Amino acid sequence: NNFVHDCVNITIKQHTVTTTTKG
Repeated sequence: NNFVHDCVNITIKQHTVTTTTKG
């Protein structure tokens, strides 16, 4: 949960940098 939570955001990282740039 704690570790994953890191992977999660770590994965969503691009997300935030996705919805904007290069859908």
